[PDB]
Amino acid sequence: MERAEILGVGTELLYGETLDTNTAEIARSLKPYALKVERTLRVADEVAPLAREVEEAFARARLVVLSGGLGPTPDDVTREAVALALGEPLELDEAVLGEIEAFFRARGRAMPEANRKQAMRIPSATWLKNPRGTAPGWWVRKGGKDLVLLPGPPPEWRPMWQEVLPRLGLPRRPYAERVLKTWGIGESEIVEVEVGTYPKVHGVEVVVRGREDRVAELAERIKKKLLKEVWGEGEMTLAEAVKRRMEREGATLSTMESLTGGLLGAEITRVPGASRFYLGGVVSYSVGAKARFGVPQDLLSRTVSAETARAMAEAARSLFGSTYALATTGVAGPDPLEGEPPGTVYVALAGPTGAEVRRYRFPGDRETVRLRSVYAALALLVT
Amino acid sequence: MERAEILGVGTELLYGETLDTNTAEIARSLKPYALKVERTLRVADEVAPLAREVEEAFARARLVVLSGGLGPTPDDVTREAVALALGEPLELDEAVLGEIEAFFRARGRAMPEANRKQAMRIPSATWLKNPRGTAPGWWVRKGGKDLVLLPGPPPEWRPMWQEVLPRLGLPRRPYAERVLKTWGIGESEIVERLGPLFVREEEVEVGTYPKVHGVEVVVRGREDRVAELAERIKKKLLKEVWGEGEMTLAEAVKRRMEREGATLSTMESLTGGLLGAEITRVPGASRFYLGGVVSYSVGAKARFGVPQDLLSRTVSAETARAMAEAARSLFGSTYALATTGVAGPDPLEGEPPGTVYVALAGPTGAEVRRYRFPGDRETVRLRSVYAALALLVT
Ligand code: NA
Repeated sequence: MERAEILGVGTELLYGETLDTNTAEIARSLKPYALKVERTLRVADEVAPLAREVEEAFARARLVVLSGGLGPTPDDVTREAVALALGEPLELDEAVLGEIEAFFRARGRAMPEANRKQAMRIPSATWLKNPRGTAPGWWVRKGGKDLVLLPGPPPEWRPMWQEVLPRLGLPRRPYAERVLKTWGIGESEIVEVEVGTYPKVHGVEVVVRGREDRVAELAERIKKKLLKEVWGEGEMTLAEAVKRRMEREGATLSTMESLTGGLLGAEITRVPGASRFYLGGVVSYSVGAKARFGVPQDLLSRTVSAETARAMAEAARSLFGSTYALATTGVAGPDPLEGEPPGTVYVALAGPTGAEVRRYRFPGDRETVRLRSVYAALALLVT
Repeated sequence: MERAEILGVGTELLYGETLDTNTAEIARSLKPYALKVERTLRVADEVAPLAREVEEAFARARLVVLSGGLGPTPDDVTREAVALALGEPLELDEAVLGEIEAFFRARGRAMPEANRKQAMRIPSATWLKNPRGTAPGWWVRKGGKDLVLLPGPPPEWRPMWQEVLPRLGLPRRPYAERVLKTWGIGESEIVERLGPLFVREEEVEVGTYPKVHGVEVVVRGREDRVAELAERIKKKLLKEVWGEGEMTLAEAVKRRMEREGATLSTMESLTGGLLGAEITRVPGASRFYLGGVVSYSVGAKARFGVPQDLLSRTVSAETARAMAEAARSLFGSTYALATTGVAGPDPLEGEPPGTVYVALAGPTGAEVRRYRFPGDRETVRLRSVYAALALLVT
C-alpha cells in the first residue's frame, strides 16, 4: 500500500497555541482510500526546513497534503518552500491577481501589495479555487504522484479538499463508519470491524467502523438494541433534529435562558433554515430582566428550581407567541447559588398541553455545564 | 542552534481520536533552552516506520523525546523501535521486573506476561522511575546526544519529564515571548506598518496569526531582544491592540464595565444569542450583564423596538443603531451592543453572506461599524460576536 503524507504548517501548531486538527481531519478523509498514513507532521514557518520535509514526503509518497502558510506575510513561506522542494520557479498569474483584486473591491478595499504573492504558482501547479479567501490552493500532478497545497482555515480548505479528493484517482477500499448518537444512557449500560463508545456533551456516541459490509450489518443490529435511546446518526445534531420536528408540525419555537446566557439560542440558530421556526429568545441574566419579561415576583428568590424553569418557559411562550418554548435555569459554576452546587440544572419545555421539567446534576466545569444544559433543553423535544 | 525532535507514538493521534497535546506540551517545556524545534511528529504503532523515524530524528538532533507506546499490547512497540534505531539490544532488568510484579501484587493480581516487555532497557539507557503507573521510561546519553522515552498518560509522564529535563545538560537561553491581540486591522496592513520590525532571525522572531477574534502578533526568542522589539511593535499597533497575553475580548469588556461601574445588555439577530453566550463565558458576568434579546423573526424585531419602516432593511447601519438604542432603553443598561447581518449560506434583503453591522449605544450616543466577513455561516457568526465586543475596547 502506497503512503499519504500530511503536513500542517505553522510554528503555532508546534506549540499548540493553535491546536492542529487539520492533519487529523485530512487523515480521517483518507480512510476510504488504500493509502497508508504512517506519520503526520507539523512544521515551523521556515523555508529551508519546510522544503526538506516536503522534498522527503514527496519522495516516499503517492500523495502529499500540505495545509497552512498561504497568507500574505513574511511567515507564510509554504509556496516558496514547495517550489524549492520541487526545483521549479514561482511565477505570477495575472488572472488570479484580478480575482484577488475583485475579492477586495467587493469588500470596499483596494488590494494590498502583500497579497500579490498569493497569485504565484509553479508551472506544474494547477490552481484550486478558494471560494472564501484570497489564496487559491495548488494541485501538482508529477511522476504519478499528487501534491496538494491547502489554506489553513477550515472554511477555505474543506470545500476545496472535498472537490479535489475524488479527482486524485486514489485506489479505494471498502471502509465505512456509522455513528449512533444517544441521550440519557451511560457508557456502562450501553455495553450490556469494531464498536466503540464515546461520551460527549450531546450524549454517548456509538461508533461502528471498518469493513463497510460488516459495519452495515453490525450497525443495524446495535441501533435495534438501542432503538429508544438513539436520537440521530452521522451528521444529525439535536438542533437539526428539532428543526425537523418543527417543520413537520408547522410549529414555532422561542427560548428564555439564564445560566446558558444565549448559548441555547446560538445552538438552535446554528442550523440553516432556523428562521422558518425560531422566533427568538430572551437571556434573562439579571433579576430585573426575569421580572420584566414575565417571571412572577414570588419566584425570583428561588431561581434554581423546577417552578422557575416552568415559569420561564411559559413566560417565553406567551411573550413570543410560539407553539413551543424552552427554558434553562440553574448553577453553571464555579460558585454555588442558593445552596445548590454547580451542575444543578433544570430545563423546561412549554407547549400546547402544558409544561415539563427535567432536573439534571451535571459534572464538569463552567463551560461544560452550560453546554450539557443547552443539549438537555433540546432533548426535551427530540427524545 | 542545535535541534530538538519530539515524537508522539500512537495510531489514534494521527486521526485525532485522541487529541495529541503531549508533543506541543513537551515543545513548550523546551522554551528556556537554546534548541530549535523545526517540527513535531505523530507516528503510527508500527515498529519499522517508527524505527526509521527515530533513527532520522536522532541523527539530526541534540535531543529526541518520545511519548507513548510504552504499554503491554502488541501495539506498544516504541522500546523495540528505539533499540533497533540506535543499534543496541534489549536487556532485561530483573529488579525492574520485580517492581512491576509488585505493582500488580498490590492490586490483588499476578503480573500478566505481556507486562514483562516493560522491563527491557538498552545498555545506553538509565531508568526513569514511574511510581504512578507500570512502565518506567528511558534516559539515553550517546554521542553527546540525549534520547528520552516517556509514557503516554500525562499524570504519568509530567513528573518524570520534570525531574529528568534539568539533568540533560541542555544549553540554556534566557527566553521571553509577548503576545499582542489586535482588532480592526488586516495582516497585510500590519506587514506594511511594521516594515523591518517584522524580524525573522535565529535570535528572535515575529509572527502573525489571523484569528476570528483578530490578528495576533507574537514576538518570541532571546529575552533581551524580545522586550524592546515587542515594545516597538506595540507602539506601531497601539490603537488596534486590545489585550496581551491571556487576555480575551469578553474579559476585556468585563474590566471596562467594572472600571466604570457600568451595565451592559444586547440585542442580536444573526448571532442568535452567541454574543450573550460569549459575554457570560466569564465568571462574574452577572455583576454587569443585565441580559439581552435574540430578535430572530421580523415579529420579534418589531416587538423589541425595531421601527416598522426599517423591517425591510434589517441589514443596515440605521437598523443596527436602532437595535442598540432599543436594548439600551428596554434594559435600562449603561451600554448596549447589537448585531445584524447575513450569516450565510443565502443572501438576505439582496445582501451577500458576510455583510454585518454591529452597534454600540451608550450615555453619549451610538456608533455602528460595517464589515464584509469572509467565511462560512459559523465563522461569520463568530466574527460578528468579536466585532461587537471590539466596539467597547477598540
Ligand atoms: Na493559510
